[PDB]
Amino acid sequence: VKLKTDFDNPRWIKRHKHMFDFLDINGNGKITLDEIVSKASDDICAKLEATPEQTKRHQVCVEAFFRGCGMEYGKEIAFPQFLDGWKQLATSELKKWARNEPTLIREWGDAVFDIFDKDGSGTITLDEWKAYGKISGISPSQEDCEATFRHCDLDNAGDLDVDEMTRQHLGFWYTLDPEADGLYGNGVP
Ligand SMILES: O=C1N2C(=N[C@@]1(Cc1ccc(O)cc1)OO)C(Cc1ccccc1)=Nc1c2ccc2cc(O)ccc12
Ligand SMILES: [Ca+2]
Repeated sequence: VKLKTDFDNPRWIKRHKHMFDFLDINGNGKITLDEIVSKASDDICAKLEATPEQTKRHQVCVEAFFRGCGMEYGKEIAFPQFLDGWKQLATSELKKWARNEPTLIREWGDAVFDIFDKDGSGTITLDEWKAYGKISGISPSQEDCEATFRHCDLDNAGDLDVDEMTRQHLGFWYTLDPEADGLYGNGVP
């Protein structure tokens, strides 16, 4: 699996432009870690009835991940600065990856999966992913939810493993792998 950066590639830039706009819900071109964390805890974790240890763990991983791309409490971030912090984040993540250090996306994924299956298999139902796709808004369609489960190497119960999603995410967000292309269907270019 690919480890080199492709930050100058217009396809990588467009992918995170889509996600920035998605985070810029009010359309003014600025986002804050304050909004992101609110979305994580007050909107996603509260709705899923996660435990305080689980909510704190999820919020800790979200804070770390977006501080990794230069966000911070009280700071308004516009897309050029977001994009430049994403080069730094992806470079950090590939370095930790190449040393078998837990990546920030690995740690966030563990925290998300721990909500749906509690502590155990670390696998999620489509019903459970559809729920996540709608709550987080990253994939509010019940149709797009279906295509990701068809794109991923699933297991024998028709359930998705955070091991699988983490591998797909390192391709989909960091290095632009074509078998990571399609991870979120046509819902994220
Ligand atoms: O990976 C996941 N993301 C997201 N929820 C995730 C969570 C997840 C699921 C399974 C895993 O194994 C690992 C993580 O579901 O995909 C949200 C949704 C979200 C944003 C803020 C606060 C709460 C939620 N935003 C982005 C993103 C990934 C890269 C981004 C790159 C960008 O420029 C921008 C956004 C994301
Ligand atoms: Ca905004």
